[PDB]
Amino acid sequence: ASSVNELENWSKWMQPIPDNIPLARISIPGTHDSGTFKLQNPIKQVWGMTQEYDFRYQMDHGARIFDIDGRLTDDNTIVLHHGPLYLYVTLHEFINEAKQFLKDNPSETIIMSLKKEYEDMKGAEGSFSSTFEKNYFVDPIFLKTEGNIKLGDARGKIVLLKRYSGSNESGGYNNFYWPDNETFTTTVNQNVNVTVQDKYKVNYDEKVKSIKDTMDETMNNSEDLNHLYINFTSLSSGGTAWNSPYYYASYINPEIANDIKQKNPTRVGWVIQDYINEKWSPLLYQEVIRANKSLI
Amino acid sequence: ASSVNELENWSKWMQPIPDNIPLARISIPGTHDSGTFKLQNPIKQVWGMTQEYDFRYQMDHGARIFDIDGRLTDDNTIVLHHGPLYLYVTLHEFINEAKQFLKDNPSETIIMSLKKEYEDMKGAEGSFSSTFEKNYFVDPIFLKTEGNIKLGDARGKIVLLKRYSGSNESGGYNNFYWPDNETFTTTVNQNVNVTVQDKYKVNYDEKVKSIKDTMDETMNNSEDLNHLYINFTSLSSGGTAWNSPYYYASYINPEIANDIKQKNPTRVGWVIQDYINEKWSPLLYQEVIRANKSLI
Ligand SMILES: [Ca+2]
Ligand SMILES: [Ca+2]
Ligand SMILES: [Ca+2]
Ligand SMILES: [Ca+2]
Repeated sequence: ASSVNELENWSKWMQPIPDNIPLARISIPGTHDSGTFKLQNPIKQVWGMTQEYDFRYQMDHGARIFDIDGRLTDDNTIVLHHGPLYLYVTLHEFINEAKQFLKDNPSETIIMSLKKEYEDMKGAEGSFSSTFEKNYFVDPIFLKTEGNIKLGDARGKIVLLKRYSGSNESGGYNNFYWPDNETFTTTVNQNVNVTVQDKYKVNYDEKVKSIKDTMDETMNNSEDLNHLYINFTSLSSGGTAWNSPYYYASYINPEIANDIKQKNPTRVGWVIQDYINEKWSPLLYQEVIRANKSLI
Repeated sequence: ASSVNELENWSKWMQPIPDNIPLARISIPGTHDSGTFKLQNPIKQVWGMTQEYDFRYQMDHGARIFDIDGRLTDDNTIVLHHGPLYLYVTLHEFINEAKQFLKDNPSETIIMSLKKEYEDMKGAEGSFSSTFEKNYFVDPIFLKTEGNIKLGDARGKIVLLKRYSGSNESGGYNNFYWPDNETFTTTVNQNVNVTVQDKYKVNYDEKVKSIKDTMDETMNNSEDLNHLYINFTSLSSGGTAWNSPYYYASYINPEIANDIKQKNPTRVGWVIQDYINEKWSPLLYQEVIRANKSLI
């Protein structure tokens, strides 16, 4: 079954996309700081909450990229954090949720970005990477091949986007440089390069221009099949005020979504957003999925 | 039996290397001040601890060279010291650990340096050298032959690297001069030369560059079967923490490990490191063993 109306099933939108196309080329909705949805204290919320619904909701709304920040415990486990804040979620919980979704929707893949967010607990004998790789990554749900990863190889599996140093097991997208608060271009592996727009902590107007600038580059470069474009629409908190990630997203999400809706581009990139919800109308993740109609 | 995968064991990694290869040609992880793992006092650890796990752990993580420093006691026994610090370990204990490992893994060899670390306890009978050679070295676990020692003669035995004066018994590698805090080249016996890099007490940048320079040379001189390369990654203590052996090691170990990973050399030498452990993230000892692929 390969038809344009199939992009409309948000829990199965990758089904009609040809198996031979690189993940890089697909336009894919992502969630920024995916595991922050359990946070309750409004002071903790205004500073570090980026999502209000759990992993399965994010996935059934079309998100296929997950921004997972981890801290290594004294127990050979990894739990999720946002800066110093313990989220109330462990890495194993994320992986179980992803496995359950992939079992229900085996046409899909889940891309998991994994970053060391906070310093290791004092009793930990292993490194963040040996501990992840020995205790979690060994599961056959994780794709262990590399190059310019294709959709066909990814279906039914989790594809790692490594953001931690010292990996010793092949698989997914290699760790690459990653300067703070910039738009940058580098190499991922022999077959892949990457441009990332990740200017968190600029003012609203610079943010919106940066999102659009990088989106223009990816539209104008729609046939560059081994070039990843990762575009974060999320902006960090001004704290106590009218400048929370929530407040920014309530304007940024529908603005970028309308731009896409109106331009009807053939490629928009991996667009990683705060607050996936059905609240603000032109829906960003929907418009992003719809930019794949030229691949069917 | 006979493939490069057998380098992954690492209780048995010497097994696939041909017997007629001189030990000098093999790339071999060693541990610096091997006996210091029992130290508990924080002041003492800061100044004098270089390892945190026992001898068998070291061997089971691939170390085959051991830096033993001893002191002759009241009872004509040799106990291990780090300068004035009594460690809580004797020569007999190291030798018995080595025997058990070699019984369990008879394809391997253990190379042991012995040095006089502190003056004899005044109550003691002869000299350090005469007590060692008469009470310990006479055991047939110690190889008594010399020249450019081959792996085939070394298997199932201890190969001594003599760092004491006054030797009266043949076997292993002769004492040779050894200028302080320098990298230098000399002769060991009629059949072997040595380059040693042992700049303890130099700034971090000069240390990292000295390590690489010596390693660059050894990887360029891969067919030089006549020539031993001993490269110490260890740096001495500043009063610490923040300039501990542990502190320096946390950065040096993974940095050199990654340098080797990236360069894929066919020879890197006898690499003697602080803190053999699983704490930091690409593993120095593993990357040195892996550099033996060309020999198989
Ligand atoms: Ca984060
Ligand atoms: Ca390209
Ligand atoms: Ca010593
Ligand atoms: Ca030579």
